[PDB]
Parts: sequence; C-alpha cells; structure tokens
Amino acid sequence: KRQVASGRAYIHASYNNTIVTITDPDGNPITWSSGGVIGYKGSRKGTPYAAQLAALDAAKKAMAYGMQSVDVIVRGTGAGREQAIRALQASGLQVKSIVDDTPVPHNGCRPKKKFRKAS
Amino acid sequence: PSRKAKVKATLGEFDLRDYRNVEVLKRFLSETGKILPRRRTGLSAKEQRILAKTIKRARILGLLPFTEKLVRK
Amino acid sequence: PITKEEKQKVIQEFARFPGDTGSTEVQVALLTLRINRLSEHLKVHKKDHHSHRGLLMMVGQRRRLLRYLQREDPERYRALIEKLGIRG
Amino acid sequence: MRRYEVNIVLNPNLDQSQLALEKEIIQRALENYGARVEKVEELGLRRLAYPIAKDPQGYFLWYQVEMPEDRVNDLARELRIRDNVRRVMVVKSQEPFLANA
RNA sequence: GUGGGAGAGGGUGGUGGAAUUCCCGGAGUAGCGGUGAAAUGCGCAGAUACCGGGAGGAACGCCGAUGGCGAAGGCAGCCACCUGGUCCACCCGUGACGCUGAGGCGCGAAAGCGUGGGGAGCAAACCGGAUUAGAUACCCGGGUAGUCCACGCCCUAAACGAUGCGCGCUAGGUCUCUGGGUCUCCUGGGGGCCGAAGCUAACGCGUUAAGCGCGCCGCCUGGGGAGUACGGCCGCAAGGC
Ligand SMILES: [K+]
Ligand SMILES: [K+]
Ligand SMILES: [K+]
Ligand SMILES: [Mg+2]
Ligand SMILES: [Mg+2]
Ligand SMILES: [Mg+2]
Ligand SMILES: [Mg+2]
Ligand SMILES: [Mg+2]
Ligand SMILES: [Mg+2]
Ligand SMILES: [Mg+2]
Ligand SMILES: [Mg+2]
Ligand SMILES: [Mg+2]
Ligand SMILES: [Mg+2]
Ligand SMILES: [Mg+2]
Ligand SMILES: [Mg+2]
Ligand SMILES: [Mg+2]
Ligand SMILES: [Mg+2]
Ligand SMILES: [Mg+2]
Ligand SMILES: [Mg+2]
Ligand SMILES: [Mg+2]
Ligand SMILES: [Mg+2]
Ligand SMILES: [Mg+2]
Ligand SMILES: [Mg+2]
Ligand SMILES: [Mg+2]
Ligand SMILES: [Mg+2]
Ligand SMILES: [Mg+2]
Ligand SMILES: [Mg+2]
Ligand SMILES: [Mg+2]
Ligand SMILES: [Mg+2]
Ligand SMILES: [Mg+2]
Ligand SMILES: [Mg+2]
Ligand SMILES: [Mg+2]
Ligand SMILES: [Mg+2]
Ligand SMILES: [Mg+2]
Ligand SMILES: [Mg+2]
Repeated sequence: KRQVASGRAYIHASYNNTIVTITDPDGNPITWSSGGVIGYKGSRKGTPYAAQLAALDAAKKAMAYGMQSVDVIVRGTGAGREQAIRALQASGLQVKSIVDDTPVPHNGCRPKKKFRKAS
Repeated sequence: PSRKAKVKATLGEFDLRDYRNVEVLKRFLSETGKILPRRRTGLSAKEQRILAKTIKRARILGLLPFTEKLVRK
Repeated sequence: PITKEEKQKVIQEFARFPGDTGSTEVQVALLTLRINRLSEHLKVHKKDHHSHRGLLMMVGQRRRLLRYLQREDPERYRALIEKLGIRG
Repeated sequence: MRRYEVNIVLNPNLDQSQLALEKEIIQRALENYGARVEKVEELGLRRLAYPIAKDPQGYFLWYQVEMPEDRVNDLARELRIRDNVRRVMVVKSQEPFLANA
C-alpha cells in the first residue's frame, strides 16, 4: 500500500543461507525473502538455486508494490551471492547499480575458534 | 603484476609530509579507502612509511576516508 | 630534556683547562647530570624498566671512571665527589 | 619553546557572530597558555570524507605557533572544551619531505 | 665533545574510526541459526534481513615486508609530553680509564594467586544437542573463572638461532633496511640468501662461523628409576630453585 517505484535491494549471503531485503530509498524494508521462505529447510538454503528463488520471490513481492528500479547492495561472501545478483539482473526489475558493502572489522573482536587464525 | 601504472610516476614535485593536501593524497588510496601497496604507489620504504602516517592524520581530520563502498561487481 | 646551554654550562664548569671536553671530571659531571635527570624521571613513571636499565649502565660507567680517578689522583677525586655531592 | 601546528575543525552551521566568538575563544585560550602565533590559514568550509557530528562538512582553521612544550597538552584540552569545536590536532612542525625532486 | 639520522624501544595522558553485543525508535514478516547431515537454541512478548539514535568494553584493517626497534621476555590506529639504547660525519678532549663475571640485585610470555574495579567478544570447568560400539572428545547451542585496568605476588617455557660474552684473523657474489660521500659507484652500521679456504659423524656452517686463535663465565659424563624422595631456601597458595 505504497507505490514506491524505486528502491534498494540488500543481498545478505552466507555459506548457510541467502536472504534478500528489498527496501525504499530511505532504507525502510518493504518485502523480504530467504532460502527458508521458499520450501528449503536444511543445508539447501545455502544453495545458489535457493538464492535465485529468494531473489525472484523478493522481486515479485516488490513489484506487487509496483516497483521498477533498484540499487543492489551486497553483503557477505558465500554461494548464491552472484546468483542472487544474476537473478535480480533481469527479474523484471531494472538494476541501477551494484555495490559490495560487506562489513569488515579493523580487528576489534576475537572471532570464534572456528574463524580464528584469520582476522 | 601491477605493471600498468604507478602513482609516483604520475605526479610531479610534492610534499609527502603534508596531511592537508587531499588532491595529492587521495591518489594513493584505492577504490576503497585502503592505502595502496608499494608495488602500486611506486614509492620506497622511507617514503611509504611517511605517506602512511600522513594519510592516517588526514583521515582523523576528516579529509580522507578510512573505508569506501566498492562499486561495480 | 638537557638543552645545549645546560650541557655547555656544566662542561665549562668542570673543565680542567679551557677547551677541555674530555677529562674524567667533565665525564663524571655529565654522567651525574643525566643520572639525576633520569632518577627524577623514574620518581614518576616507576613502571618504566627499560629506562631503569639505562640508569644502571650510567651508574656503572660513572663508578668505573671515579674508580680510575681514585686510583690515579685521590686529590682530584676528593674534590670531584665533594663538588658533585656523590658518595653520600 | 617549540614549533607546533594547530588544526581545528569547526561547526559549519555557525553564523558570523558565533564564529567570531569561537575564534575569540581560541585566540584567548592560545594566548593564555603562552603561545605566540607565527601564522594562520583559514580554509573555511570543506566537505568531509565521513560525517562528523552528523555534519557532511566542516570549518577548518590552522594556526602555526611557537609555544612551551609543558603546556601543549593542556592547550589542546582547553580547545576541546567548547561544544562547537569538532576536532583539535596539535602536530610538531617538521620540514617538508619531497618526492620527485 | 660537536653536528646530524632511523626506529611497533619504554612510561604517562589524550583522541579516531570500523566491527560485535546490548537498549530505544522506524519499517517489515515466518523464520533465523547451525552441520557431513542434523538437533539443542532463538523467533507471534514480532526474531532474522534494513534504516536512524544511544550505551559500553576490547582490539587496531589497508600501509605491513622476505621490513624495523629492544639485553631477553617482547613491542603495531593517531597526537603530545617524559625517557633508554643505537648508527654516521668531524679527528676536537681524557690517556689503558679495558674484557669477563661465582654470589648479590633487577627484569622476565602465558597460565595461575590476593584486594578492588571492569566485563562487549571469546571462553577451561560446567550445562545441553549431535557422532559413536562407547565419546568423560573432535562438530553444534549456551556458559563461569579467566582474558581487560590498578596495586601487590608467582619466576616458568620448544624463555629457540635448541648456537654464553668480548676481541683479532681468514675469497667473493647477490637481495634488502638505515647513515655519509668526489652519488654509475665508494665507504660505515644492521637484516637475509649462495658460496673460497677450512670445519663437521653427517645434515650442514662458512666476515651475522659451527673456520683459525686468546680471555672469562655456565654446563655435560649411558638409559630407566626421576626432575622423583629426603633436606634446605623461597611462595598466601599453586608451586619454584
Ligand atoms: K635440513
Ligand atoms: K622438599
Ligand atoms: K584457588
Ligand atoms: Mg542452512
Ligand atoms: Mg632530539
Ligand atoms: Mg650526538
Ligand atoms: Mg626520535
Ligand atoms: Mg614505540
Ligand atoms: Mg527494533
Ligand atoms: Mg541466547
Ligand atoms: Mg520453540
Ligand atoms: Mg540484531
Ligand atoms: Mg554495558
Ligand atoms: Mg619471538
Ligand atoms: Mg685528537
Ligand atoms: Mg697529551
Ligand atoms: Mg658484566
Ligand atoms: Mg611473569
Ligand atoms: Mg596474565
Ligand atoms: Mg585476579
Ligand atoms: Mg560462545
Ligand atoms: Mg566407532
Ligand atoms: Mg550419546
Ligand atoms: Mg563450545
Ligand atoms: Mg577454579
Ligand atoms: Mg571475582
Ligand atoms: Mg625458534
Ligand atoms: Mg652479504
Ligand atoms: Mg652486512
Ligand atoms: Mg669446501
Ligand atoms: Mg653457506
Ligand atoms: Mg645405572
Ligand atoms: Mg630426569
Ligand atoms: Mg624421562
Ligand atoms: Mg617441575
């Protein structure tokens, strides 16, 4: 119940799951989707295909709000990242720009043992 | 690699110890706010060592970024 | 720190003859200056050990020079110590 | 007495009265700590690479002075007391180091 | 002595941004998380993903190196103050003032101890979920001491170059950090690699010696028993010598 017509698309990619939040120009979310929003449950959410489906689902739900153009922000390094971007590429949405916003520390906090030896 | 071009080869006479000069300094940073390796800057150990400190000073003053968003991709 | 005028003042104060920068008197005077300054610095900053090692070395060097002076000319030594205020 | 360079970033939203007041405060605080002013450069309002106090811009002041070492820190602290002063950076002067000479 | 140089050497105070967690607000909905696969866990008291504001602790990305400094332990955002060592040039001053060093004294990673603070993240013990024949583990979800600060203890280590310190002597080549100079090159102080003579059981070392020599200190004398027992000294204890 908005008719935004232009906005942002945040792709958050993990080895475990990919999740896509589509927002307005001020960053307020409109719709969102993920591997588990679709049928997928287990490790399969981490799959590129699941990211494709999540991206398309998010875009469709977004075009229900009557949206046309998006700026894509990409955070995280994992499978299905580039697939999510590639699905949004032509989802029926015009992608105006792509940007990698993935957060990295200046070495503030000690990682869990699994992630140690690299910082 | 990095045989494309170098930054020291581009500019003319300039002060390395001047932290208020943005026009010069911002050429030593990448697409992100990262300070370029010597294989890029073309500088030398001493020169580089000074450049780093002056760039950090400029960052604290608010003239230079600590980090930038990566475009394209 | 120790400026040039201070150093020159003490040097020209303890010099045996005009233009003497090297005599044992002068050396012990300069060392004493530095030791006093450093000890004053270690009154505060008592957690600074690396400087304390410097102090140790300086004290040792001074004591060795004074030992030499004592062995050589006990009068000049007596005068030196009396003047600087070392040895109690 | 050593040479220092004083960098001061000011709030860009200031009008002339308040700005002149801030410069008065800075001048007076400088003189009160025994700093003689060798020279001064005012670059005015410039953009920042990142927001400072939610401001995209800043007002820049530069004072090259000669002052006693023992007071320097206390000077800096004083300059930071005011609310309209965003940054204060006091650097020991150094001769220029040139590349491509 | 004079004039200069480089540096994450040390101490104190200040200050910067990224990220994590937490709180507040906005928008938004059915999951998120996690694994080989899962489950516990978190979420309709609205999580996850997104934006804005705030609080707090801890560590400093790029530069960054095969780099630098320190006697060793070790030292890395930036600024200022206090302060140790060191290298070079001048050839100015003293005139053997030297080297080593039992004992003594000081310093001494981490863990650990005492009193008081502090506590974001991580995490012994512990509490759970999985795996397994079992799983007092490896993997997953929590989590206390602790990790941080002040003051006082402890004195250990693969505290390692597994190579005590000082001096002199014995081909060169190559890369690198930092001085000086008549700056292609010469000369000095560091850090690496290959190698003359020579040494070595071999591996290898080779002007940064493990070569040729001199001075002084420490230590070894087959393996297990055992760094144990006893005694003494030190420690609040753990425990150390
Ligand atoms: K070997
Ligand atoms: K005993
Ligand atoms: K106990
Ligand atoms: Mg998954
Ligand atoms: Mg100096
Ligand atoms: Mg000198
Ligand atoms: Mg210095
Ligand atoms: Mg340091
Ligand atoms: Mg909220
Ligand atoms: Mg929880
Ligand atoms: Mg439940
Ligand atoms: Mg959250
Ligand atoms: Mg808190
Ligand atoms: Mg080490
Ligand atoms: Mg002479
Ligand atoms: Mg003579
Ligand atoms: Mg000795
Ligand atoms: Mg200790
Ligand atoms: Mg500890
Ligand atoms: Mg404690
Ligand atoms: Mg945890
Ligand atoms: Mg089995
Ligand atoms: Mg079981
Ligand atoms: Mg665990
Ligand atoms: Mg316990
Ligand atoms: Mg307690
Ligand atoms: Mg080793
Ligand atoms: Mg060599
Ligand atoms: Mg050499
Ligand atoms: Mg041979
Ligand atoms: Mg060799
Ligand atoms: Mg036997
Ligand atoms: Mg034994
Ligand atoms: Mg044994
Ligand atoms: Mg034992």
